[PDB]
Amino acid sequence: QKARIKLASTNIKALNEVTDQIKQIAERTGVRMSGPIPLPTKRIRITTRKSPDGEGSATFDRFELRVHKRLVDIEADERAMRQIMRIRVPEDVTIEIELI
Amino acid sequence: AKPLTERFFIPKEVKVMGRWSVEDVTVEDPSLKPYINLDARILPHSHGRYAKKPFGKANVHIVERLINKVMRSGASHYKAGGHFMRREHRSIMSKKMKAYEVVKEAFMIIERRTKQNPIQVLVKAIENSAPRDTTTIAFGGIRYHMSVDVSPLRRLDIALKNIALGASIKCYRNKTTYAQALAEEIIAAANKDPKSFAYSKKEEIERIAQSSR
Amino acid sequence: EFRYRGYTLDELLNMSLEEFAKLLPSRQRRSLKRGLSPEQKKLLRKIRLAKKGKYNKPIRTHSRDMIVLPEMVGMTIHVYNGKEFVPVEIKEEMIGHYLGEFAMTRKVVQHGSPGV
Amino acid sequence: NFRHIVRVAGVDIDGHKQVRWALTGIKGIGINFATMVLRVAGIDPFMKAGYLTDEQVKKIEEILADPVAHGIPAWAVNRPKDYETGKDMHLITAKLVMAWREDVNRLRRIRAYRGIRHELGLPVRGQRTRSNFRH
Amino acid sequence: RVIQTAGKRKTAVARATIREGKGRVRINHKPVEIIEPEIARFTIMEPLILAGEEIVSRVDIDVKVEGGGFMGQAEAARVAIARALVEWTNDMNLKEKFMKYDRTMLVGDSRRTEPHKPNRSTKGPRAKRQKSY
Amino acid sequence: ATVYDVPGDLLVERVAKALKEVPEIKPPEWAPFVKTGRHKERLPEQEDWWYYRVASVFRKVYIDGPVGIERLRTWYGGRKNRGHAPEHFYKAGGSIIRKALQQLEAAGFVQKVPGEGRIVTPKGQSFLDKIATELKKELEEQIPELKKY
Amino acid sequence: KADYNKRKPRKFGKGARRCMRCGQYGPIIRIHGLMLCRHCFREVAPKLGFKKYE
RNA sequence: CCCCCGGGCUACACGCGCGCUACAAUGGGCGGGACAAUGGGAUCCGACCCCGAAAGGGGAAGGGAAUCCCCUAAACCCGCCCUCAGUUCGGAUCGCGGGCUGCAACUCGCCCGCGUGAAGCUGGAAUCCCUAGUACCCGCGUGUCAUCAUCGCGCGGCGAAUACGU
Ligand SMILES: [Zn+2]
Repeated sequence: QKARIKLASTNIKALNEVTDQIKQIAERTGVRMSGPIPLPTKRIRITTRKSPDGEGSATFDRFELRVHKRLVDIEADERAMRQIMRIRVPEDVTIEIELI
Repeated sequence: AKPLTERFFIPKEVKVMGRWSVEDVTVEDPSLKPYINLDARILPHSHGRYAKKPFGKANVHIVERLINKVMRSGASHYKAGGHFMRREHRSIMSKKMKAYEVVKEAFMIIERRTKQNPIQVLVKAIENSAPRDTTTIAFGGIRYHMSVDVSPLRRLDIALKNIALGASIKCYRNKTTYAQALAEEIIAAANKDPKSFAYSKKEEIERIAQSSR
Repeated sequence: EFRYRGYTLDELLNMSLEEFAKLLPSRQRRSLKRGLSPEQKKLLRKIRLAKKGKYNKPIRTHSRDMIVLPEMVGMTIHVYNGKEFVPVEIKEEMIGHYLGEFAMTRKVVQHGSPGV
Repeated sequence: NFRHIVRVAGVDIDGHKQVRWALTGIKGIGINFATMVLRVAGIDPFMKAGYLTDEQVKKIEEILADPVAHGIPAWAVNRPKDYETGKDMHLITAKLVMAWREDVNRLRRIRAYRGIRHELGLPVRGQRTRSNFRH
Repeated sequence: RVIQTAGKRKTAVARATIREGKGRVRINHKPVEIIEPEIARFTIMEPLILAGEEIVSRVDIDVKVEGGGFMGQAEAARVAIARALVEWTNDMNLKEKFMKYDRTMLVGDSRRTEPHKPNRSTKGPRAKRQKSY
Repeated sequence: ATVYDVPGDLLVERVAKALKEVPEIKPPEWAPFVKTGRHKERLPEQEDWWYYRVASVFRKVYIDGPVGIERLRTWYGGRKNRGHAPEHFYKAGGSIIRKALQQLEAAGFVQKVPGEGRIVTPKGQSFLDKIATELKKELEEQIPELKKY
Repeated sequence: KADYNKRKPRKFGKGARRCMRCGQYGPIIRIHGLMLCRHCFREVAPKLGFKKYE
């Protein structure tokens, strides 16, 4: 009877946006939500050598891509889904919803 | 084997390792009195907290300093007793447990053989192994080998290093152990026997210094 | 008399493949179980033709990872080393070996005198 | 009641040492094979040698003559699947030397890579001979 | 009543719980009197020996500690135990005693590892290969 | 009174001394001809090492159960001398652990949860706790600080 | 004639992976389904979103 | 220029740089007792059961990763054997056998067992790196990768000596 929402993004602006949206929805309406819950940030590190040749002292570039993760549970009302599915979902955010 | 009343030892009073007191110990050199820490403790382990501060070594218990000296490999980049002592994989480097135990056994032996407090013994040994040296000074263009006096803190460092090196010497590739060697060194230096590396080098250093006065 | 692990030639010849492979070492057993290949099999056809009649020419090949079987004894096979086809006459004591062990690639080094 | 130097097959081993370590002075026997043989014979390897009864020695020899029949798994043996007979066997010193010799000589007799390396005296397996292996 | 405390030492975390009892102390289900080695046992029991019998024979303490080595675990447990005792007693003589003895009982230790850098990263940040020119 | 109030050394020793009366626990055919792992150099020196190994496996299934064979392998493995190459950690062998656990089962001291590991039974629990009670009564003679526990 | 012009479909080895930008063979970042040489990745990383964060 | 087969870059009287292992008791072996972090994971990680002495083999829950897995690290502690010896130090080289990856393992791969058992007894002239959770000591992950790490990039464990100068 509860629906679970997973949010993933490289930017926190869109995340704050979507989460405040869902909070306003579930507060103006009568329906319960647990969260939002911050999951551990997932970072991808790629370390490579600068030089295109083999001469000179060796120096290394450390490149890092960060991914933030949020979780919510929304209680799965009918108006809930109808008013949640139609929200501005920018392109820098990935959303996945499932049932329990 | 160690008996159980020694393998599982529980202290009740504030005492070095729970066994040996300090109130009956008395220093006599007014130069070294203020740098020989005799605070009542149970575990001489400071976890490297007093290194950054310049004079932070006067707050460390003598036993902890000795343990840290004993925690060594020997003699690299210089010869001691005639030869390099390089172990490099069978050395107790960054292993304070073994040095703790070595010092404990040595203290036990000293107590057994002397019927006194090993801390008093060690104090007199330091007093007798601390040298009162020469260097190179330029009075303008020209340089001379001069004789200069020494400070108490460097005296202590010298004495402790020399005692530990004497032990590492007498335990080198021989049937003797490090604890027995350390006890021998300490008794010898305390009763002023030339059998001791430390008393020997003290006398040699003062001898040379006397020349270049 | 030659005996490979108790058995003679005339016995190894009539023995099967799965029985013979039990006598070899692990490596050759694994190879011979995983199976031969088109090249190796064309060479086997050539050999079976030559040992009786039809084939009246020398047997040359690039196959060096091929294993010496009892059916190959009594023949001469020219194996490539990278530059030339070296003749190898296969003796009974070769059983269980690769043809490349009897055809070397590099020459013996006879050193001179250093330079600058 | 301890013989100070006992005389076992071919070799006059030292009695001042334990049996497991004294038997080690024989070519073809390590500490592990020795422990095996002693556990089969029923002797305490952890005891000072010297009280090695004649019958104990004879039983050790009985075993060393044919270990598999007395147990001794075929995978703890020196020469499994002998090239000429099968018959997993364990040799001590003499046909040991001679068997090394015969193996190398059969490798030379067919003109193989390994035989030629043995002849010239160079590394046999795969090593890189440019920086090390200096006579 | 019950009280809970915590302690940190590099990569190790300890949680202690104190209540009324007889004088028992357990670290990961086992008594502190059979903790090995001696250098860790004395570390853990130094605050108890400073507090004394008339205070420790009336409480029971249980510590769950995980992460980062036996010496770190022992230091963390020592810190937690000192804090729990000081709070449970709300006594200031004990706090003065502990501070004059060692102020890292109640205060923690902030030191962590420095990250490693190239030219022999494995060894450390400042260690490097040697040259011979 | 419990396994947690005494050390593992004396307890494993005494448990191995006591397991010599259970007829379902007997060394197998190949026990005197093997090492305990590839990380080992020489094979065991004691003649009654089977019982010590079984007792340790038993205490481990008690403490850290439910547990299977690979984790016990990891516990019983160790460091290796690889020659001129540097040292690495390697895991132990499995047949010894399997046979030990099967024997303890046949004796009715452990059981397998259908899908995750093996646990002890009440009689095994009583076995261990009685032995520990004996040992603790002995130790209290020396360490009077253990009486309160 | 027309067969001896195209390469076999290798499944493993240095000759089974190219860089889609440069065409190189050897030193290819393999991490997370990415198929780029170290040079090309170091050139186009920010446009994919990687940063300093050191 | 573009493709296929076979060889070579792995050749060795020698001179050098950087390292690994040691020349033993501040230890070797056997059996017992403890204690992490970083990262990664679809024909991928593979718990759990069964075979196998070992390496490895047959099934297979779950897991697209705060859920499952890689993962009970070593140094350390306890007891017993060895007691200053080219040895129970050291471990190169060689023989027989058993396996994995892969279209293919001789040239030219990695692992396991039994045997074999070479130099080396602390190192001249000269020279390198290191000011605190630093240096020394210990092991692990990841990159490369069908298979192969004495390397690079990182991770934690134990943890000092000296100077606050010229
Ligand atoms: Zn490119």
